[PDB]
Amino acid sequence: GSHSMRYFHTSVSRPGRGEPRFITVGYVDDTLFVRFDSDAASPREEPRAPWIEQEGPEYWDRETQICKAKAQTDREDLRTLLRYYNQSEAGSHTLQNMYGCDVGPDGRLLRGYHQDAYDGKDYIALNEDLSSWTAADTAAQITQRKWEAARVAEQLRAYLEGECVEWLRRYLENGKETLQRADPPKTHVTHHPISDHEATLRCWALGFYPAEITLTWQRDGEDQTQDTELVETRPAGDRTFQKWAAVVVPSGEEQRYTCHVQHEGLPKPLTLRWEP
Amino acid sequence: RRRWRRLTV
Amino acid sequence: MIQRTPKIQVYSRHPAENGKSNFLNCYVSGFHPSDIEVDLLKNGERIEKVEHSDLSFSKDWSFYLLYYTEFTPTEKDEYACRVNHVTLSQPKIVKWDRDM
Repeated sequence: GSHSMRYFHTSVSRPGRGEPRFITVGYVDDTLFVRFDSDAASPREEPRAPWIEQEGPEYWDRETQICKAKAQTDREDLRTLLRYYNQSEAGSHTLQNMYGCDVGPDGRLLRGYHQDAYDGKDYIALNEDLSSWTAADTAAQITQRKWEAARVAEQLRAYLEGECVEWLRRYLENGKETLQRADPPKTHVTHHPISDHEATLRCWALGFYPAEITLTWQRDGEDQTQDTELVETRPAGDRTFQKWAAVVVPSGEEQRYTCHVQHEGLPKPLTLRWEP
Repeated sequence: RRRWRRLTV
Repeated sequence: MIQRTPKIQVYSRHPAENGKSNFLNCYVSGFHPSDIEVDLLKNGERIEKVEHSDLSFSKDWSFYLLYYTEFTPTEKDEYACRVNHVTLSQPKIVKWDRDM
């Protein structure tokens, strides 16, 4: 299958309440594996998956120094961005960075990413070519000129095509028991009377990994997208995810309705119905 | 593993 | 500055069975800015020592967090999640319903 690695970073300034808080996390696919929080006492990057724990002290030292450096760059960048947007020093602002790579079933690079946002909006992004930039506004154009002059994109390309892919391949092997296992949804349909005239049928998908899933209702083989309540996929807290889809049905018509479930972990897509 | 960010905005 | 109000779901890790230990989750997502206050409530009162995930965000930059605690559902006990955010004039309370 195809896989991804991402590092997410957020600094939030808090004028009059010390230096910004900095939090970064790393994921492979939908699995958190490392974390760093600047407000921890003597902060270190820490493992959050079993398969990364085997990395040696030199790995944790380098990671932690990278994280502390990123917090420091962010502090300077938050100051700079106040100037670029003609903002007062009184308010809290946010700086976000994501980077990483996608690989295919063969382990080859599919796409690399590096993008920044200020106050929840795009600032500057590396394009898919890993060679040119998209600046969101005239402020980010100042950054773009600075980063073009310094050949930043060339550095990112080298990381994203090389280490990002190589280390992701390493993690997928070391974590093969979990990262390369899809857990199918456990599914069932429940029935929730509204009145003597209608009831809700709710189709449940529980315990699945990764998070990607499709849940639909049909009535006599026709989709019911407009009349379906579909909740956002949500974490269970044990690596897995949950989702449900619900439709309101006239009393006595329940056997017309089928729920359809597609997920990577299932031997075959499911068709389920309410079973009194 | 991560990369170092080197350049400020 | 553009702000986005949290989506909120309150739910259990496993299907609820009265008298059986479980986890109560409140998942907040789709919000900006990141500062947010979340309580889990048992019969109206704040549950102590609730844990949460580390701040992360989606492709559109909006934030998400999971707050959670171990709990043993019963017939009578009422659970809820209370959320405050700058986008809200008063705190939002969402009741736990074992069928959602």
